[PDB]
Amino acid sequence: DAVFGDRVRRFQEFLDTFTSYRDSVRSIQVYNSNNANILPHRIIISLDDLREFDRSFWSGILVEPAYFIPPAEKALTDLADSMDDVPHPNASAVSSRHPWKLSFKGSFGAHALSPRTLTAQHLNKLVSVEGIVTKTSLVRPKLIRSVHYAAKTGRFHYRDYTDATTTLTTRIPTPAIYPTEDTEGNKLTTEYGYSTFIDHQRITVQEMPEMAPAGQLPRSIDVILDDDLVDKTKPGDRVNVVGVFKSLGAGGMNQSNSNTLIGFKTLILGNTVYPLTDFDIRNINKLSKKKDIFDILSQSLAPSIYGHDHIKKAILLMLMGGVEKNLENGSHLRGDINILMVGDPSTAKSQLLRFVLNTASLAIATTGGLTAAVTTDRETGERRLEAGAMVLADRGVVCIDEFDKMTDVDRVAIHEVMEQQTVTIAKAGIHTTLNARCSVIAAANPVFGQYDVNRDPHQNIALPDSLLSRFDLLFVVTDDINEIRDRSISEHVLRTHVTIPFLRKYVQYAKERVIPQLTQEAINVIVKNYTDLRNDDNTKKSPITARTLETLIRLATAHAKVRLSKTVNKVDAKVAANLLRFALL
Amino acid sequence: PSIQLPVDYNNLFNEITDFLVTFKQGPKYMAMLQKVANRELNSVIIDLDDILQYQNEKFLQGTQADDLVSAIQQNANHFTELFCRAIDNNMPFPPNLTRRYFLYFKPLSQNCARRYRKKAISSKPLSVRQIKGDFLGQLITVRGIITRVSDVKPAVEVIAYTCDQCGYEVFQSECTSEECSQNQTKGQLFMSTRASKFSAFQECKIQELSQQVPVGHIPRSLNIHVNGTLVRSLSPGDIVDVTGIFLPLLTETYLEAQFVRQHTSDVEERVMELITSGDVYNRLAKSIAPEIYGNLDVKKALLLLLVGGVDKRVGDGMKIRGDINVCLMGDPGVAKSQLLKAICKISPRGVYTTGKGSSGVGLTAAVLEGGALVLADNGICCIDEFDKMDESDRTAIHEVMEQQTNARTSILAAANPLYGRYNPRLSPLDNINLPAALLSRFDILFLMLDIPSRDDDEKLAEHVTYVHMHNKQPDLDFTPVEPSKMREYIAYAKTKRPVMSEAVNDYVVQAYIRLRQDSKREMDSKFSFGQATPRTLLGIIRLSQALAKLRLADMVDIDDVEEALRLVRVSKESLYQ
Ligand SMILES: [Zn+2]
Repeated sequence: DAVFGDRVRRFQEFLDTFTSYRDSVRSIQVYNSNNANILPHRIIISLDDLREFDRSFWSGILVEPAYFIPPAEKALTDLADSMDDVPHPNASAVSSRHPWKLSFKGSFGAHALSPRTLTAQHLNKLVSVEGIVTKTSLVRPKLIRSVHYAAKTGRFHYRDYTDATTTLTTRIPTPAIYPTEDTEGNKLTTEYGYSTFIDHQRITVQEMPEMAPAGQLPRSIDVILDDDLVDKTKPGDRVNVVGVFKSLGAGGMNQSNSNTLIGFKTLILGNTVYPLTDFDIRNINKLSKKKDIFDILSQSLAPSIYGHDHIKKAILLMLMGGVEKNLENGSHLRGDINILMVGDPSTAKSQLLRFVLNTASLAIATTGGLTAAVTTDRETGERRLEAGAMVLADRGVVCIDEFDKMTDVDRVAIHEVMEQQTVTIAKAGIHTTLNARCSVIAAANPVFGQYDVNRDPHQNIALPDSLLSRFDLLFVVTDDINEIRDRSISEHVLRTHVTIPFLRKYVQYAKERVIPQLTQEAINVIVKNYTDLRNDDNTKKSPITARTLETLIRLATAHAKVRLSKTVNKVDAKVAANLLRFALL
Repeated sequence: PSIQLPVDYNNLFNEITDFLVTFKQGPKYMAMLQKVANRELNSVIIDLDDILQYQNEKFLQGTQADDLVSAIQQNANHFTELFCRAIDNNMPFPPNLTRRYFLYFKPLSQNCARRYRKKAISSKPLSVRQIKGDFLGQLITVRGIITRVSDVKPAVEVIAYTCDQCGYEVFQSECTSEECSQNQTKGQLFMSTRASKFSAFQECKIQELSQQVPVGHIPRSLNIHVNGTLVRSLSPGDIVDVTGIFLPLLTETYLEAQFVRQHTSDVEERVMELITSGDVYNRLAKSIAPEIYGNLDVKKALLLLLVGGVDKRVGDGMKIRGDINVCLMGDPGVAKSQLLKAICKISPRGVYTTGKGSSGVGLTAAVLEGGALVLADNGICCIDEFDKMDESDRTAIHEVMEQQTNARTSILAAANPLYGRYNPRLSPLDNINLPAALLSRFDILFLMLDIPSRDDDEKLAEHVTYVHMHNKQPDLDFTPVEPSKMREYIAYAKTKRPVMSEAVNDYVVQAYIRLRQDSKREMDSKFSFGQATPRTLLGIIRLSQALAKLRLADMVDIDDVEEALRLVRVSKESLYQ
C-alpha cells in the first residue's frame, strides 16, 4: 500500500540524515569489490538515534515490527542496490540480489526481558531477552527466490516465496514447490546457479539460574536465526538476543478443537546477537617491590578464615602458576599447580573454597559430565558433545567439593588431566584430544568424620596414591580447640547472631606479562634440597619423588610472578623449599 | 513472472556439439562415442579440463567463446541432459525413457586452472562444513573420508506397464494409451518389472577429518549418492576426493557423485649423513627423549621395539609374531609416563592408553567400533598403570599378546607397584598384580627402582633442573636426531630383512644352552625375574633380527646376538639394587 512506501522513504531519510550509517555501508561495498570472503549485508541501528529522528517510527519497531521493519528492510536494500552500479559481469545477477538486514542497539526501554518475564503481553513486539543457549538445531538452507528458464519461450522466469517466520506481516502463504511450468504452461528449465537460498537455524534460550527462584520449573523460549546468524553460537553460551516475539499456528481455533489445554505456540524472530588501567598496573608493579606484599596479599585472601597463612599463600601461588616449556623433540612441560585439602567436613574447607570460587575469574565448581566425553541430542535426533568442567577450566581453576565422593570413572579421566593437561577422548565413532590446562583445588573428608591426625589420608580417606601424588600441595585442618583462640573467631560469628577488586587486577597482570625463567641461583638450592629430602628417611606426608622437584620449580616460578620478575632468584627457591617442608610435615 | 539472465543455451549447445566434433584426442570424445557405438562401453566421462582446453584454444585463436565450464558449474543439473541430448543425436517412445547409458563430468584440475590463469573454486578440496546453500545445483569437489556405505538397492527411474486391451507399453492402474483413451473399454495395467528401468543405487556418506574440524566442534557429514557404473567406487573408511552435484521451505541436501579418487634419494642423503656421523645404534637411543634421565639400556629396548622384529609365516598357517613387547615397572613420581608419551608420539601408528579401558569399549569392539588395540594395528600401544586394568580388559590383552588380532601391536606397558612402593625383598610377581602368564609373554622386563641415593639423584636432579632452565638437555655435546629422521630411518629399517647365517646359528644355540643351564640357579635362588625358557631363545632371535635390521644389515652377525644377550642380562641388574 501507499503507507508501506511512505515508511520506506522515511527510513531512507534516516539513512541520509545520519550519514554515519550509509558510509559504513559504502565501506562494506568497497571491501566487497576488492575481494572479487564477503562481509554481511547487515548494519546495527541505534534506537536512540531513531528515537530522536522519528519517535513513531522508533516506537514502530518496538511496538509494531510487522508494519515498520519490512519498510525499513526494503529502504536499506534499496539504498545498497542503488549506491553502486555493480559492474561485475556475472556476480551482479546473483550476489547483488541479497537483501540487507537490520540490527538494533541502544536503549531498549521496557523491552529488556528474560524468558521468565516474557509473557503474552509482549507478543508482536521487538524485545531484547537475556538467557543461556541450551541447545542449537541443525542448519538447513531455505528457499527464498526461485529462478527458472522457459526454454520454449526463450526467456527466463522467477518466483518468490513467503513464510510465516520470515514475513513479520501475515502475508498469504506460498506452500508451492519450485515451479515446473509457468503461466505459459511450458516446462521450465531449472536454474539452480541463479536461485537464492538462505540458511536457517533454531536455538533455545533459557533464563539464567542466577535469578531463578526455587520451587518452579525454568522458563525457556525459542529464537530463530538466519543467514549470518545461523552458526554464531554454541550451547551453554550466555546471550542477549533482540528479536520479534511472535506467535504461530492456532490454539485449536479451526473446526471444533475446543480443548482447554491447547495454547498458542510462540517464539522470537531474533535478528541481533550479543554473546556474553595503567594507574592500576603501575600500582601493581610498585606494590610488588615491598617485602611484605607476599604476606599482605596472603591476608586479603580468605578474610573469613583466621590463620591458615600457608594455605592462603598456597592459593596465591596456585593462581600465579608456573611456566610451561616446549622442546625440540616435541615435548611440553606442565607449569600449573594443584592443591588438596583434607580433614573434618565442616571445618573451614567449604569456607576457603567459597572465597576462591567467588574470587577467581575462571573458577568452576565441581562435586561428586565433567569428562566432556558424552553427547546430547537435538529435538530431531542429531547429537553434539557437551563440554566438561575440566575442559572448560583451561587456563583457569577447578573448585572441587566432596572430592572423596567422585567416581572411579572421574579418577581415571583426571589422571591425564592433572599430569598431561589433556583429555584423550576415545569413544564409539568419536576420537579427539582436548587441552585441560587447569589448576585444581579440592577438599576431602574422612569417612568417620573425625580425622586421625596420626595417619596419612591414604588410610583416613583411602584414595589411590597415584591420584594423590598428582596434587602439588596438601593441607590437613581440624578444629583442635583452644578455647580462648576459638572464642576470638567465634565472636565474629556471634556478631551475626589490598582490595580484592585491585587484587584480582594484581593477579591478572602478573600472570599476563611475567614469564619467569630459571637462574643459577635456584639450581643449587633445588638439587641440594631434593637430595636432602631423599636423604631424610623419616616419615612424611608423602615420599620424595621427582614430582616434588617439579613442584619446587612450579612454586618458585609462582613466587617470581608475585615479585613480577622474569627471572627466578634464590629467595624464590628458599620460600618454596620451606613451604614444601611444611606441607610434608 | 518472466525475467532475463545473460545465460544463452543456444551458444553453449552449439559449442558443446562443436567441442564434441572438433576437440582432438581424431576427436577424443567421438572416439569414445565410437566405442559406445561399437557397444564396447556403457558410460561416458566428460572431462572439464578438455572443455577448458578448448575454450582457451578458442580464446587463443580469437574465435567466439563462452565460459561453458562455469555454466556447467552453476547449473550441472540441466547440462547433464544437454550432453546426453548432444550424444543422443551425434553418437555413431521418448528417447529419455529408454536410455541405458550413463554420463558423468570429471572436475577441473587446479594445475590446469592456474595454467590458464583462472580459479577453479568448485574443484577446490573444500570440506562439507564449508558448503553453503549457494552450492545447491553446483558441481563441486569434496575432500573427506567415507564413514558409511549402504548395499546395492533397486532404483526404478521409469515404471513400465503393459495393457491387455491394446498391447502398448505404458511408462510412468488404467491404460493411458491413445487406443484405450478413445475406446470405451480400458485394459487394466500390471507391473512389467522386466521392462521397468532399473538403476544401480547405493547410499554413501562423507565426513570431515579431524584436521578439518574447528575448535571443539563435531565433524559434520554429507550425503553422497552414487548411480550407474560409478557404484562400488566408494567403501567405508576411504579418504577420498569426490566431485558431484550438490543438490537439495527448508530443504535437505545431498550430493550425486560424478568422479571418485583415493588419496628415495631425498631421504637417502640424510641417511648418508647419519652414516657419516656414525654411532647409529647409540645415537638413536641417545636421541630418544633427551629430557628423560639416562636409561640408555632401557631406551635401547625402545629403539628395537620401535624397529620391531621380523615376522615369519612358517607354513600350514602357523605364525611367529614380528612384534616386541617391553614392560616398564617402577615406582610412581619418576615421570616414567613421559617415555610412553615420547614413544607413542614418535611412532606413526601409536595409541596411548591409561589404566582401565575407556568406558569398557576401549578394548575389543562395540556395536563394530574397534578399541585401542584394533586402532594400533601394525603399530604400537602404550599403556600406563597396566596392573589396574579389569579382568576383561586384561583378557583381551592376552589374546592380542598371543594372536595379534586385527590388532598387530607392539605393547609397551608401565605400571606402579601394587603396594604403592616397591619391596625388592619380594618377588616381582608379589609386588605387582600381573601374574606370570602375561609377564612371560614379554621380551624385555626392565624394572625401575626409585632408590634414594645421593650419588645418582644428584645427577638426575641436575639433569632435570637443566631441562626446565634450558630448552635442551645439559648434554649439549650430543646432537639428537629429529623425530622425523628417526621415524624415516625406522621406516627405512622396516624395509630390510636380515637372515641368520650358520655361524650365528650355532652361536645362538650355544649361548642359549649356556644361559639356560646357569639360569636354573637363578630361579633356584628365587631372586630372578624368570627361568630361561624358549622365550629367551626366540626373544634373542627377534632382538637379533631387530638389531641386524637396525644396522640395515642383510644378514645377522654375532655382535647383535651378544648385544641382545647383554641387554637381557642387564635387565636383571635392577633386581639387585
Ligand atoms: Zn491399453
